[PDB]
Amino acid sequence: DIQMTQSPSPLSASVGDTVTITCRASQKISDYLNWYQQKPGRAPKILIYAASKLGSGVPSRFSGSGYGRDFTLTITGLQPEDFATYYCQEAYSSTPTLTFGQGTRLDLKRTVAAPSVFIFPPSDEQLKSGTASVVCLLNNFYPREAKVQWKVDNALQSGNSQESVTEQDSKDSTYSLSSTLTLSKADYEKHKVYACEVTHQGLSSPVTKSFNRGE
Amino acid sequence: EVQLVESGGGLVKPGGSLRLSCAASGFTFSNTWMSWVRQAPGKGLEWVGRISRNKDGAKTEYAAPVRGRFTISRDDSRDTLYLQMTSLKIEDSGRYFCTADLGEPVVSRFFEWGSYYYYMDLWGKGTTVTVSSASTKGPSVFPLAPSSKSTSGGTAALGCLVKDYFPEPVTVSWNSGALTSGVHTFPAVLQSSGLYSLSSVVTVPSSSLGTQTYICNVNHKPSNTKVDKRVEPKS
Amino acid sequence: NEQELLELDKWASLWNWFDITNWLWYIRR
Repeated sequence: DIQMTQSPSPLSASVGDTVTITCRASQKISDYLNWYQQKPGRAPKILIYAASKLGSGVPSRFSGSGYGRDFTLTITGLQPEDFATYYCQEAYSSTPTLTFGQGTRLDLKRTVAAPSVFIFPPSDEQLKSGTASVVCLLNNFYPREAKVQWKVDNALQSGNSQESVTEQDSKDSTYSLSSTLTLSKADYEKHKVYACEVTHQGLSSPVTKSFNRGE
Repeated sequence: EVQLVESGGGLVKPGGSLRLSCAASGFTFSNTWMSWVRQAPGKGLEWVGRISRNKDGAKTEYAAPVRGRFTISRDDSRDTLYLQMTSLKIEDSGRYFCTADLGEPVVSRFFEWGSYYYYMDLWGKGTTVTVSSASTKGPSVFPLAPSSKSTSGGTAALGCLVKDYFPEPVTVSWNSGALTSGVHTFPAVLQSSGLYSLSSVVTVPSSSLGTQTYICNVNHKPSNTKVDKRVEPKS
Repeated sequence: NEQELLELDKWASLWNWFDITNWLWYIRR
């Protein structure tokens, strides 16, 4: 089968800037490629088909090119309305697979801002219920890229935590992340130190915020 | 004008069946190829299957993950496209779009005459499907108490954890709506148990703790439950 | 649209992109 790769998820750009989106392909597909967009909460729309052909009603700022295996989508004059996600699609297989690209969101450019790290232990109310939730808060930062690792007694946890991110704020265009570590009361009450190691750009060194269960 | 309207989406248990339908207008449905495309929450687009005109025999071609379980049909008598989903899995949940497709014949190169360029030209608003064994359950709100490990200089952070509820829609405010600056309500997260969970946090100055009273108002209309939780500083 | 197309003529029919490809394929074969 044919896979489709795409540029990093949030690429940053300001109004009136030229941006490009690569769409590497696993197999040679000549020029059987399409490009779509969907605004934050609307139905997707067609932009470019056959790698270069422009769809009816599409502004002329959009331009696609490429053949075989490497493809590009260019938006010369960036306008605010077209701040959305763009997907490239394969259309080469004789037996149709029509695999879509992973997608590429357009991030509003802003001065780099480091996150404010916070951590909240589980409430005694929840502990009585038999479950424990530890949450770690990143607030007001940029860019979106940010990693959060949970450590319990110097032991990295994976698979038992979930993350939730907000969209850019209309006023300052920063993100905010919420990482929740779930754990049983019994398994939570046997370990002491709980750390939230955060790695992000704009941080000279990654910050580690933790707390002792005894304190 | 020219539009596509999907319908029939809703809640269905795993292993069950569900039927979507899309009505078309503004173009000649019978002379048009149709396809379904779904989008799971937070994920990208994924082609489901397509159908051809009756003049071509109504040949249907599907995507592997749904092949054998889903069936596409059309009824030119009422310009309607159907998607009959059976033996549903949790992974089939998402927003199902209907599409009128177009082909562009290959022309430039002779030895590819017959092939074409297929693409999705017209889309509908879509309809959400949700496959879950969960039953309607109200949330359990828990504090996110402010402390020394939740203060940055002269700014403290606190919130409420709305955990284990179903279905999705739940709203959160603060002090009956009085507080709205520096507040962040994160999107709901689906947990391994089939129940949802989100967190609502707010930043305030550390000099207002013990004086200002903070109460988060949680409203989960599906279960018809309202909660007012007062979060207090914890050491 | 289908109702208004065949409203009068029995022998009226519709063509689309797919037919074109079948012809260029029929020619190439």
